[PDB]
Amino acid sequence: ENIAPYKFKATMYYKDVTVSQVWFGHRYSQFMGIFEDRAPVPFEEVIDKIN
Amino acid sequence: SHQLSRADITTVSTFIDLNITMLEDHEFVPLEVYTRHEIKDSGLLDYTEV
Repeated sequence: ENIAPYKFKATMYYKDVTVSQVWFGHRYSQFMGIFEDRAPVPFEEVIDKIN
Repeated sequence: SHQLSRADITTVSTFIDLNITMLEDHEFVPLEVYTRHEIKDSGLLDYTEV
């Protein structure tokens, strides 16, 4: 029995979008939030631009 | 009359032939249906690797 998974190479195209909110105090700077998101790369951008 | 070599006379066998052969030295190879590796790879994800 083939317990081994079917393995194949794939390519993940995505854009790490990090929006950081920063508060600037008098003598210091502090992160008040870091929204990290992963956006898909459109087909028109994978074919025309990346490839 | 004359002398005769033994092989010149047919010999009848008074012995019962009991043929016993030893069991061949047999070597057992390491055989595993799935190795500890194959089994670890069988997992669709490994948390460690991920």
